[PDB]
Amino acid sequence: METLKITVYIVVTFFVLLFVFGFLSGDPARNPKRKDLE
Amino acid sequence: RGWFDILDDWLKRDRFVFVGWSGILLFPCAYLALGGWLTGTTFVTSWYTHGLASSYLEGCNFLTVAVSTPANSMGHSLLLLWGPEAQGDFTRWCQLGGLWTFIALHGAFGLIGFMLRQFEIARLVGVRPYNAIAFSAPIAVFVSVFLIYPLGQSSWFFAPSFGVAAIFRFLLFFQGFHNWTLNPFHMMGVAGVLGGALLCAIHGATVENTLFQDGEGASTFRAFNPTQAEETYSMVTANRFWSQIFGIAFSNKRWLHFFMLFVPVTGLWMSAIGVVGLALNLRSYDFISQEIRAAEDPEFETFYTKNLLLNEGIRAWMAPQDQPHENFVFPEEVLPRGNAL
Amino acid sequence: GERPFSDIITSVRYWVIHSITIPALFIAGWLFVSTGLAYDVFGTPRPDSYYAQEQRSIPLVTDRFEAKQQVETFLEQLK
Amino acid sequence: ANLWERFCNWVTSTDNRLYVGWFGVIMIPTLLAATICFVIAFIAAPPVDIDGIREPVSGSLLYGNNIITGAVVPSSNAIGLHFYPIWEAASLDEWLYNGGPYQLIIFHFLLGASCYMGRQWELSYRLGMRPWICVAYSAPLASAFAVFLIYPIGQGSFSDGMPLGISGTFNFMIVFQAEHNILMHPFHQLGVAGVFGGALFCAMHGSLVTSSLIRETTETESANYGYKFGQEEETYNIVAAHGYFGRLIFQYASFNNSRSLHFFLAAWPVVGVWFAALGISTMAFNLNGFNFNHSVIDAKGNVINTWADIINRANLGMEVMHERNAHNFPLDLA
Amino acid sequence: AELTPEVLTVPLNSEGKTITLTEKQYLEGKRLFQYACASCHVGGITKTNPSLDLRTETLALATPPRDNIEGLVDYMKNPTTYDGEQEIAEVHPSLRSADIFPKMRNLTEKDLVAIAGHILVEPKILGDKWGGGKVYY
Amino acid sequence: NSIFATNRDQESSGFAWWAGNARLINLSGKLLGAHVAHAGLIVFWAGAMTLFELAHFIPEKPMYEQGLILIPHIATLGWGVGPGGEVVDTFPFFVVGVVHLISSAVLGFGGVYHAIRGPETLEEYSSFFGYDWKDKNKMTTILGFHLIVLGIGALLLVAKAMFFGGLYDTWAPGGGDVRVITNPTLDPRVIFGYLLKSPFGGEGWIVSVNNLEDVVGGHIWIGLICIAGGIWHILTTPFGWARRAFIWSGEAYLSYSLGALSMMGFIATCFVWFNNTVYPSEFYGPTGPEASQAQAMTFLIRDQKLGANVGSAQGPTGLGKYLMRSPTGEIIFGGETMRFWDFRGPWLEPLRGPNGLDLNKIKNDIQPWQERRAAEYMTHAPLGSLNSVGGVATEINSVNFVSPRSWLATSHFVLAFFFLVGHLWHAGRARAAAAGFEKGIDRESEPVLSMPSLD
Ligand code: CLA
Ligand code: CLA
Ligand code: CLA
Ligand code: CLA
Ligand code: CLA
Ligand SMILES: CC(C)=CCC/C(C)=C/CC/C(C)=C/CC/C(C)=C/CC/C(C)=C/CC/C(C)=C/CC/C(C)=C/CC/C(C)=C/CC/C(C)=C/CC1=CC(=O)C(C)=C(C)C1=O
Ligand code: HEC
Ligand SMILES: CC1=C(/C=C/C(C)=C/C=C/C(C)=C/C=C/C=C(C)/C=C/C=C(C)/C=C/C2=C(C)CCCC2(C)C)C(C)(C)CCC1
Ligand SMILES: CC1=C(/C=C/C(C)=C/C=C/C(C)=C/C=C/C=C(C)/C=C/C=C(C)/C=C/C2=C(C)CCCC2(C)C)C(C)(C)CCC1
Ligand SMILES: CC1=C(/C=C/C(C)=C/C=C/C(C)=C/C=C/C=C(C)/C=C/C=C(C)/C=C/C2=C(C)CCCC2(C)C)C(C)(C)CCC1
Ligand code: OEX
Ligand SMILES: [Ca+2]
Ligand SMILES: [Cl-]
Repeated sequence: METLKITVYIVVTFFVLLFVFGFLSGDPARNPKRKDLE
Repeated sequence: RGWFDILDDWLKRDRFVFVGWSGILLFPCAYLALGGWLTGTTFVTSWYTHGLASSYLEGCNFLTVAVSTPANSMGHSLLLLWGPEAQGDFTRWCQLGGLWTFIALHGAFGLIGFMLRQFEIARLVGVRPYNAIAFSAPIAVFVSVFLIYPLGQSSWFFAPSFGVAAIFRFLLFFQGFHNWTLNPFHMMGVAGVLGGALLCAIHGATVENTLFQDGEGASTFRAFNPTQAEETYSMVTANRFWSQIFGIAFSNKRWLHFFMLFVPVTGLWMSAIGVVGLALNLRSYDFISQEIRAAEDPEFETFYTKNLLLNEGIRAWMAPQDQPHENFVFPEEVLPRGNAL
Repeated sequence: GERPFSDIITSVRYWVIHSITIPALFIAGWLFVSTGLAYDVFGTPRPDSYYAQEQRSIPLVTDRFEAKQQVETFLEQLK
Repeated sequence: ANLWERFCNWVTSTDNRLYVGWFGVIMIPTLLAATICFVIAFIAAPPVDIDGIREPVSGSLLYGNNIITGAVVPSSNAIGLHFYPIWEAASLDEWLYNGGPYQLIIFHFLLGASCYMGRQWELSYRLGMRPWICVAYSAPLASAFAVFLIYPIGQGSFSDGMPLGISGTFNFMIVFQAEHNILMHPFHQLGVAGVFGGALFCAMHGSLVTSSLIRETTETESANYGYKFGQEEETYNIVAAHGYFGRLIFQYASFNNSRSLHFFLAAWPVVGVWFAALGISTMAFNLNGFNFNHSVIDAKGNVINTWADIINRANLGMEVMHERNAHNFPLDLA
Repeated sequence: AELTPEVLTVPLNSEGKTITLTEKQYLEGKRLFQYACASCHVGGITKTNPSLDLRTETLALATPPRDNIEGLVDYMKNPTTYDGEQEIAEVHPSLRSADIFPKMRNLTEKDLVAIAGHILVEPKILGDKWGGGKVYY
Repeated sequence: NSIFATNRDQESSGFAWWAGNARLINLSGKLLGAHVAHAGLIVFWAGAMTLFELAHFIPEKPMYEQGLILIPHIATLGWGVGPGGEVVDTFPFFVVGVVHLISSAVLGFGGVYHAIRGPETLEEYSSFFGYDWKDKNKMTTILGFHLIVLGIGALLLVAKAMFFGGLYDTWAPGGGDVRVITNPTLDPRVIFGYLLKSPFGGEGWIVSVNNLEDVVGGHIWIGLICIAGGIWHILTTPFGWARRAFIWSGEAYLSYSLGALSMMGFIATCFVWFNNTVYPSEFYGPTGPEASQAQAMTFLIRDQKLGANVGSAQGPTGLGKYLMRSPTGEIIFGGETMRFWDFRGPWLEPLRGPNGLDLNKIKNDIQPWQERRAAEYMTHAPLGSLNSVGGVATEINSVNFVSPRSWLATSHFVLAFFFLVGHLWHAGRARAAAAGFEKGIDRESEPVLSMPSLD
């Protein structure tokens, strides 16, 4: 059970970092019109 | 240039309220149906037929007023004002429930008249009569619930009463006596109604959000003209959005709107068919295999057996006041109850 | 072909006419109740006419063709 | 050109057959977890002690259910609102007895469905669309939150969350009516107006457009073939439809602005379901439907029943029978 | 059916003398009962001890009898267990315990008479509904 | 002369009347008036509602029987109440109401002045009060001023608790009392440990705070974090990562705050529903969990007095009829209220031992005030109808009661939900307007037409 718990904690943290750093990576610019929004 | 053709001329004039030949039937019957409900909910009791107050005059509010069904002893009497029961006496007629058959029957012919109006206007304007075809579903619901269902039962008493809380009671009666939520025909109706609400919301939202920028104002409603040839929103951008969000999307505008007709109309028609069965108590009440196993195995329990217990409670606790002509006397000791409650 | 409502209900002639008829109907409906005439037209029990003084039976119609006479009987039993 | 920038371009690419996006990075794993667990549990999970009284209810097909009676059973009333992941159990067998799968399934589902709503915003931005389709979807989403999360929070236990099954849903509805008189609650009444009205307006719009299609086909072929995907011209005569609908009622009850019409179609059901979801979410805190029981009494003080008292009789039969072994004291306070 | 003086005539004491309340005294009692008692005694039962109700027959067999005005007024002043054996003002509202049950403070003797008359008139009107519980709703 | 002469129409602004307040986005002077007049409305309501509540207040009824939500807020702060939450002096309630009501005239005055008399824009009149939404330095500067006001407001609570009478402590020895807080909690491991606590049952995140020392010390930290953050934001300007991450416009700033307020309203909904420390049950009524535990206690008491051995009475299912074990072993009340064993309250904790409820304490030490308290709370459970008929849905008319906790939880869940809808609406619009396509797809440059086919 302790191995399962660590596995899920690591997997959940991985995906949340992707979500956060994805939206930090210049997301307003990722549109098909005005690509300069800072 | 006979009187018939002149009368036809006048009926079909373009006025604020189109009349048509259909109006001869529609307008009196619809007016009398609505007027009877308003008269009855305002002034008329249900004391001699149901043991209930049902009017503003007695102290009811909008949620509890009703025109209630006649007494069980009336059978399926037409209950004409000049009939053998009321014998011309307007006051007795009201006390015996004659306003129920009055609203039911004038409402039915009013509904026929509205559909004929749809055909009549479609024929003059030159459009296909699908609006009227779609309207067969409301009529099927009304005819099966308010007419066919009581005709199969002992009397009009068990039809729905025309009231807000009275219809709520009808819902709960159908759960407890008929186990109507288990009926596959009701389930198909639920899917049609909810799928229609879904379609209505998704199509309206898709159009409003794939609009073309045909104006400069921040209010996009002004950038549309009824006689423009171009579509006001992008079907191509709508198809790519839904194909990528959901996996599939509409690509044919005509199929999309035919499907918006098809889904709720078919659902209401399916529910009408189940209610015809219930007119005969031809219920989807049980699963026989579940009952055989539960009878023999007191540890077998499912959400199915759990719901039967609640129906059994509904029946025993509501029947005496709900069916007063039966004179049910259920001593406390026979009432089914769980622990403590 | 018909005249717009917005001109009718902003016109003086409309308000002259309807400042009379509207209160006359509202007052007449008021007296329909307060004179008690509503109870006798429709047959609705007044608060003291649901039950005789000591009974708790409901006066329920139990016969199709004698229903008129049954209701009259029950009204008589209000002494 | 570096690895992270190529990944960001793939994630947000408008060329993938199914759009992923940053919401999809959360959505895809959680919906997969919820889906696989649900399918396995619906087929093979052993009975669950829903109400905490060592009286397990059978929900799965292998343990004697059909499609209609089967469910994933909510977790035990002994667990309440406690968080019960697999690793908090001494064993899978313990976890199954107490309804663990239900919690794993709904939590992953609610997460995944919230991201589904974000994903609808996100792709609409990548495509140059206007943004508010996700707003329409917030109405069913908030409804799922109400029956799976908010109502348990207000009642103190996930054992009073809606079961994941057909007949379980009916049990939820019946018990809800007994304990809150939801039928007499104006927010459920607005919800009925939304879904009834949405189905009406759905058929109405479908039948009008369909009945004003412009003749582009012979009678031996589907009229659908008279429309080509992407064509610039409108495929039906809206002025003809307005001329019909106006004469059907009166002229000024009929839209002729297509943008007002479709906004009305979006608005009516979305607003009604918002109130349906708010009915469930506020009845979670026991502000219940109207109570007119014994509201009408006569000159002596006899109770004169109305239709509201008949409803109350039915409610009582549900109240006394539900969870028949779970109450020790006279009031079912939660 | 009307609320008549016969209806409003209730036992004054155990000896058998009777008092006749006024229509307004009954309605005042109903209001004070709601204000002070209904939270536990709605409809004639007792939510914190359902074995004891406020039926006239139950009150008749209390010790001392409580099926008359003076017995009820005394109960509201100095409540006892059903067998007379124990005083319970510390857990039941009374003038004697109006310091811990503050809603009793503003009550006067004539208020108690109103509450008592309501408790004795209501089963004459409602029958088994009074003290009957949910079975009779 | 002309109806369209002013800039207050669609023709001039692009916005229809039903979005009329969007015409103010770039009129900083009128926009200031809109805000200040609205602040007057808030202050007006707080004042007039208190006087209504006081005018309708009968002090020997419990507050929660009288439909009060503001007087309980004032009483909680230590004004007007003594031991056990008895009302000893209604005059502080009167003062709060009056002072709010008078001040609302000041705010309405300035609001109406700035809205319909003063400069319509502020940027020519003053470089200080004027602003451009795209000016990130000015925006963080105004944000910094307001952080400072908020920290001062947090510290006013600390000052009332530590130096101006104290707070009402439902947990205070002897049935609860007003108490001065002399040792507020300052250890960050306690204060920020609340933040990292699970929100599920038995833990409850920050809704679990159960003593005034943690409350007071929590606002000492919040006040300092706020004054330090306001200073940071006056003296700095957003970094590049922040600049590249956000949409910088007036509608976007609004949407961020809508999301913030939505979350806070959901948190308040649970606070009032679960917490009985900063929402004392004396004032607000028992919580749902509380009323349910109190029924079990009520009947354990009744039946033990009749001679039942409550510790060994086996219930119909095999679980203890009065007492059972929680999943981790604690002795707890039996029945459906097994779900509510996380409940804690001053009237129940004396019977609690290391293993949970103590059978010896249950047999010997139950005082009459506990019996009284459990009976009162069980009969005032947070259940009632919309027309204020108290009790379960099947109850008859008689008792006119809906718990304040239900009124406060439902209202604030409804508001929190619509404010999340508002967040999604304005957030989506701010993004589409910044990128340039909030009015529709440009027909000549439709992006989808330049994309490869999916299949
Ligand atoms: C115009 C549309 C319309 C329609 C379709 C109806 C229909 C109905 N009404 Mg309603 N009603 C209407 C208008 C209408 N009404 C109006 C305007 C009023 C206000 C006065 C009413 C007031 C009213 C009351 C008070 C009642 C009804 C009732 C009814 C029901 C029974 C009718 C009946 O049995 O008559 C039968 C009569 C006919 C069919 C007449 C046709 C006879 C033809 C013309 C003879 C043909 C003979 C042939 C040409 C030549 C033979 C000659 C020979 C000697 C050689 C039926 C549902 C009853 C009801 O609802 O009970 C519940 C009832 O009590 N109606
Ligand atoms: C809190 C609610 C609130 C507030 C504070 C405002 C404020 C404002 N609105 Mg908005 N608005 C609102 C709700 C509100 N609105 C609602 C509900 C709608 C939909 C109906 C609108 C639709 C709308 C439109 C279409 C427009 C505005 C405009 C405005 C601005 C100019 C108004 C003006 O010049 O009128 C002048 C009005 C008068 C001269 C009549 C009397 C007005 C005074 C203020 C009444 C105050 C009475 C009060 C008792 C006095 C107290 C005095 C006391 C302190 C001594 C102003 C800042 C306008 C704008 O944006 O300008 C660019 C504009 O075009 N609003
Ligand atoms: C935080 C908000 C809040 C809360 C929790 C309460 C709670 C309470 N109030 Mg107070 N009050 C409030 C705000 C609030 N009020 C406001 C804004 C006013 C000024 C009108 C008042 C003026 C007031 C008076 C004069 C009285 C109360 C009273 C009460 C008590 C009885 C309530 C009742 O019976 O309502 C009945 C319930 C309703 C009327 C609800 C109707 C449904 C609403 C309107 C739907 C709202 C929908 C949503 C907001 C809009 C969505 C639009 C959509 C298109 C997006 C209860 C404790 C009474 C009391 O007991 O005093 C001691 C009393 O006499 N209140
Ligand atoms: C908080 C919102 C706010 C803001 C940003 C402004 C800003 C402005 N006002 Mg407005 N105004 C406001 C509220 C506000 N006012 C209120 C509440 C009233 C009613 C009293 C007015 C009535 C008013 C008039 C009649 C005039 C202005 C004017 C001005 C301009 C010059 C003011 C100045 O330099 O004073 C200098 C600074 C001071 C005098 C400092 C005073 C500090 C006060 C007295 C106490 C502060 C303590 C604390 C922060 C207050 C807490 C209150 C809160 C708890 C409710 C400036 C744009 C002038 C203008 O329009 O120029 C053309 C002008 O003639 N205001
Ligand atoms: C209303 C209050 C408020 C607002 C609107 C802002 C707004 C801003 N701050 Mg400021 N700040 C504030 C108060 C505020 N601050 C206070 C009180 C302090 C003192 C501590 C600071 C100290 C501060 C610093 C040191 C910095 C900022 C910065 C900024 C800018 C970047 C924001 C950002 O990226 O957040 C988004 C948050 C993140 C990207 C971090 C990850 C957040 C995680 C994932 C969320 C987890 C929360 C969880 C779900 C729920 C809470 C419980 C949890 C604690 C367990 C933005 C303009 C940055 C800046 O540009 O300064 C000029 C910056 O460097 N602020
Ligand atoms: C392991 C095991 C066994 C698991 C089993 C678990 C289990 C419980 C299974 C349940 C079984 C189950 C499915 C039961 C349901 C049975 C049921 C009640 C069936 C009803 C069947 C029936 C005949 C009903 C009659 C009424 C009827 C026809 C209903 C149809 C409902 C329906 C399909 C509605 C459509 C809803 C829907 C999602 C539409 C999407 C349309 C769409 C892509 C729009 C997008 C879009 C919009 C635009 O606006 C534009 C412009 C474009 C371009 C565009 O694209
Ligand atoms: C809950 C906090 C109560 C309140 C409020 C009122 N009563 Fe009560 N009542 C309660 C209990 C638990 C009991 C039984 C106590 C015992 O151990 O015997 C009672 C009993 C009575 C009786 C006796 C009934 C009988 O059949 O003997 C009477 C007459 C009575 N109570 C009257 C009464 C009045 C008038 C109240 C409002 C002023 C009132 N009670 C409030 C619980 C509670
Ligand atoms: C029966 C009968 C008859 C008939 C009668 C009639 C025809 C009647 C009518 C009647 C009517 C015709 C009535 C009416 C009424 C109405 C009313 C009573 C109304 C009310 C309303 C209201 C109250 C409103 C409200 C509202 C809403 C709804 C929404 C909006 C807002 C408001 C709030 C305004 C005859 C003789 C033939 C024969 C015998 C029998
Ligand atoms: C802008 C605008 C608007 C709004 C406005 C507003 C919002 C305003 C506000 C205002 C306000 C906010 C006001 C206030 C006022 C107040 C006052 C005026 C007060 C007074 C007081 C008094 C007088 C008192 C008295 C007393 C005392 C002292 C004691 C006790 C008793 C008594 C009560 C008697 C609108 C929307 C309309 C529209 C247009 C625009
Ligand atoms: C007073 C008090 C206290 C304390 C408190 C505290 C200390 C608090 C704090 C709090 C806090 C400390 C909070 C925080 C929060 C945070 C947040 C809320 C965040 C958010 C974030 C966001 C929203 C982001 C987003 C994003 C992403 C993720 C990506 C990129 C893009 C963006 C940016 C959008 C206590 C309880 C002890 C007790 C009572 C009293
Ligand atoms: O668990 Mn499901 O259901 Ca809501 O009340 Mn209580 O708990 Mn149970 O009883 Mn009724
Ligand atoms: Ca202009
Ligand atoms: Cl229980």
